[PDB]
Amino acid sequence: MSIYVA
Amino acid sequence: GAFLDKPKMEKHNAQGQGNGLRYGLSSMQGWRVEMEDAHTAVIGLPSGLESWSFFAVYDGHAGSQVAKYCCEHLLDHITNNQDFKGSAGAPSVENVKNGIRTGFLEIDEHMRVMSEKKHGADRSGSTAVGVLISPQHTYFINCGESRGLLCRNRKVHFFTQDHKPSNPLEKERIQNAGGSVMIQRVNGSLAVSRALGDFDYKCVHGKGPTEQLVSPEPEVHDIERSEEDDQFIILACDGIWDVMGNEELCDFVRSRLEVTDDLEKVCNEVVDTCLYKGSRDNMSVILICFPNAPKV
Ligand SMILES: [Ca+2]
Ligand SMILES: [Ca+2]
Ligand SMILES: [Ca+2]
Ligand SMILES: [Ca+2]
Repeated sequence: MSIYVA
Repeated sequence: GAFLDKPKMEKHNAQGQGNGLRYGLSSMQGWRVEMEDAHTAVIGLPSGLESWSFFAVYDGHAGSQVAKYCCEHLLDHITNNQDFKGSAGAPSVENVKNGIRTGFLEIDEHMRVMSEKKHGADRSGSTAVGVLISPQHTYFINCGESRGLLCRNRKVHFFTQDHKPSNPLEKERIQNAGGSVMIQRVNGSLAVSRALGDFDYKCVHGKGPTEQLVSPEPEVHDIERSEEDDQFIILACDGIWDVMGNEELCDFVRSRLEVTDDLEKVCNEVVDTCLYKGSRDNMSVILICFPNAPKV
């Protein structure tokens, strides 16, 4: 996602 | 946490008409814990631009403040600056394109001052995709990874270029600014390369505003209108495009516009389809139909 990587 | 255990499927819809156009839109939170999208839909702008319309989708991240501010003021910043006006009669194509660029940089600068004095944990940002429509031209505006698409003569006629950190021009700016693209993200964190806000990515000394790690500069593409062949425009965030292709979505909407003239419904169908395909993100879609769009 934009900041969440997983 | 990024996701809920059960998706929030409630849809917000809006629609309107004027200047020969009709629009519908749908917004849904889905599997995300927060809803950070915002949108702008206006038919008829002020001070002599009554025949003009503007539509936009804002995909916020790290909060919804920048997105919300953009949805409330981006249009004003675009039309009120000297570049957009170009002191004469009506703005030329060049005036509009320069005015849009100035609008983005100015609202960004303005937002920077306000996020400075009233300091806080609101380090949000927002991408933007939209279209400014005049009697003679459709101006596609892109800043980020949402995407706009135009269907003309039953075909995909144009669609914006997503701004990805790994695209050559982006990676170049990022590296010139002393950053790097790691695991497809700017400095390994933000998966966005162009956006308003994200001021922590805009403090590079010796670099202008369009040379920072994240850029607020939009890409503007003017398209002369075709009264006969222009059918519709779809604006949507990557929550939609991550799971549906240009040709696929275009064909889907063109097909649905033969069954119904309810644009909110068609937008709801797009959103639900993407949700059922597995999209776990917020989703916002605006559908603007021209006089010669597929008819029911
Ligand atoms: Ca978002
Ligand atoms: Ca994506
Ligand atoms: Ca998104
Ligand atoms: Ca309705």
